[PDB]
Amino acid sequence: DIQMTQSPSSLSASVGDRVTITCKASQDVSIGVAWYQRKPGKAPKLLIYSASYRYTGVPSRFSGSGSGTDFTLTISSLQPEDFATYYCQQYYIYPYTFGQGTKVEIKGQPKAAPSVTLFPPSSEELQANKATLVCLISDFYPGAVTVAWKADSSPVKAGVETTTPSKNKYAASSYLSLTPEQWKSHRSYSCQVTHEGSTVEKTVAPT
Amino acid sequence: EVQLVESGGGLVQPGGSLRLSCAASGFTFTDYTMDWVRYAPGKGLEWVADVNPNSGGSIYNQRFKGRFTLSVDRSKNTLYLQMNSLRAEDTAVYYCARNLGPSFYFDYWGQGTLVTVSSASTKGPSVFPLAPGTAALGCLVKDYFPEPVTVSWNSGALTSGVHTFPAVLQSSGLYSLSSVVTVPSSSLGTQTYICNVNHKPSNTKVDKKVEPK
Repeated sequence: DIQMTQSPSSLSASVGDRVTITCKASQDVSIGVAWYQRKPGKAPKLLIYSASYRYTGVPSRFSGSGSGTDFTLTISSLQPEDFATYYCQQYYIYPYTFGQGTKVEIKGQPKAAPSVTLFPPSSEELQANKATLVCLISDFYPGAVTVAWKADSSPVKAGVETTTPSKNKYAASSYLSLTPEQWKSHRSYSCQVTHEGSTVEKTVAPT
Repeated sequence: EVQLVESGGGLVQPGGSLRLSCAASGFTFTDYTMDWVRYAPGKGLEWVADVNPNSGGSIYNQRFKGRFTLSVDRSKNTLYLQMNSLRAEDTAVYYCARNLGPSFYFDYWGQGTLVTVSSASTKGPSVFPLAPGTAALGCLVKDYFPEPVTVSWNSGALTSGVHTFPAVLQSSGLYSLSSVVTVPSSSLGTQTYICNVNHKPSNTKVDKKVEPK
């Protein structure tokens, strides 16, 4: 029943920064609060317990504070291996609820154009009476991008897509399925990728 | 020293049942309460249940009471989660975890296991070559279910310059992914490039040689 609200939901930051994450409990949970670091595809990792005690082996740049309903995790100087999602958790009372997480993302290059790579259908897929256009996207920043597809210069479809960090840059991709007659009969097809004030469009043609 | 090794994930249809195992080592198994905690993209973390192996008692989160059951096998130092009446919304990565003592925050965790609940059928992937200073070539791994697939190049010998993109769910309920390797243009005549696609959920591996256009 006890709600745990973190804020911000996400933030961008650079090596050396001071990061401060906030967790608010919907009621008094005393000193009974833990913080965890979670990397993608990895187990959460315990950092802080009792609101302010560093767990064994946890670097000193991590520290927590708070009591009652207002809690804080603070990273004194953000290190490279610290981009991750940080969760607060109350263990004061059942059911030991977690905060929704706060993504701490590499700032990167916020005004860079998206890098876009576009592959046409292979002769193999065309022979299987099918065909797929493959648009690959690599960005130096965390934000969502918009992808629009074009047949010649007419729009086909268009969606917003979130990117995810990679094993560094953020990645996404989009797919457009076509009949073989669709691919052969148009002069070209295009994937167009937009982030804020930058757009990159790549074009392919049956050749 | 302290290890929790899980097994048992997989695909199951709505209403089905599945049992997960947590094999423990490096501590007196019965001296600690243990837990399950699940994670789902965009749903964060949810504590599921705990068992005190000393009292034999377990406690469940409201959403799972009456349908999930904990149990333990001391002789094997192993914790189980039995899930019944699963719904699509139970799709998640399940972790076993341990309390330090009486307080319910978690010091050690399992590696995690994916449980997918869906009425959609397992389908192995269609693998298509993406024909290519340097050249980018790839494979398209198309129309598969459920996750995950893994892609390697040249049997895992080639790791530099490889980029596997996250799987994308189409509105057909099937996934597609691509993996691209960037190699010297001068390599293209003399060096063979083979993508190795492993889809454990359908017990299928597919290897595709990528040729110039």
